[PDB]
Amino acid sequence: QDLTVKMTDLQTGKPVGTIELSQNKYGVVFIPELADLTPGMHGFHIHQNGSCASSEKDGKVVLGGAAGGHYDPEHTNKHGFPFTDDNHKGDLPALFVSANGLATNPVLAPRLTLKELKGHAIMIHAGGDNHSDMPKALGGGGARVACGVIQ
Amino acid sequence: QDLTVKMTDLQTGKPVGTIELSQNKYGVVFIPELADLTPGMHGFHIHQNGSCASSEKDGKVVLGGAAGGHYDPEHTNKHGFPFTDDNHKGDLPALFVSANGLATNPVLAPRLTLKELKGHAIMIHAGGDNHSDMPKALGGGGARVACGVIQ
Ligand SMILES: [Cu+2]
Ligand SMILES: [Cu+2]
Ligand SMILES: [Zn+2]
Ligand SMILES: [Zn+2]
Repeated sequence: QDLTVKMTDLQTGKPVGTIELSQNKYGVVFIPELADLTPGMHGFHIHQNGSCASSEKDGKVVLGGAAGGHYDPEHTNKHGFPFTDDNHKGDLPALFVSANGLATNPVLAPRLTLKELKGHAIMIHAGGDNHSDMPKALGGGGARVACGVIQ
Repeated sequence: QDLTVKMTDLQTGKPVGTIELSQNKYGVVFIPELADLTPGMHGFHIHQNGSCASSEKDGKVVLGGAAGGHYDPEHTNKHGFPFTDDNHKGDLPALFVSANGLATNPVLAPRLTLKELKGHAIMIHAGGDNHSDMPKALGGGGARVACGVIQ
């Protein structure tokens, strides 16, 4: 059981690579093979709706907005760590992008399973993720730069 | 059950911060609060001996050498991922250092427990960690830059 997800830059509309999802004894592993991203730590989460289309919010366009909020089947309404149960189950460890703009560092999500991810969108944000709604909500990820639908 | 470990730069001999270890349902969490480190991804592992003293290797001095190799109670003799069982149980996820030389991104080790860590050394390497003995052994961490004994 292994799946590959195509990731696309929402700003340019061009592909940036793929992410392989595999199931193992300790949870779901996300193995990235991305490029053309800004160096640093990027917010990385699974979102509710399976779509990367835009959305409208008070007159302004929201790239990746159709993806909705963070996957939260427990209805926790809080953003947190990948190893805490009182927050979005869609909260994954932050995504690392090297100096050359490449991301190849695999991350583990202990609270997730492969079967429940189908039909959900994988998001990559511009900012990082301190896994808290403070000082900024949703860990401070801000804008959504890359997105892909898990099918 | 929470422990704090003092980390010291092996080259300068000066402290660089602390790392808090806590036990949770999914494993051991390492919460770093370090500074004065080089930006980028650093190899991060638990070593066999509880010491950060130097060692001698074919006439050359080895900073942090007294720490021995990677914690490997299973005697796997292989270096790998934190979520694979056929490799050093001391293999942790790589440590991220921001542009300002600070490391505050918590990491999870699903295969570890707090009680077995006492008496072991926590190591931070100069290079990164691709979690494989190829192309470079021990994931390519190279020299040991920071070390601390878990007591
Ligand atoms: Cu998100
Ligand atoms: Cu090491
Ligand atoms: Zn969240
Ligand atoms: Zn190892």
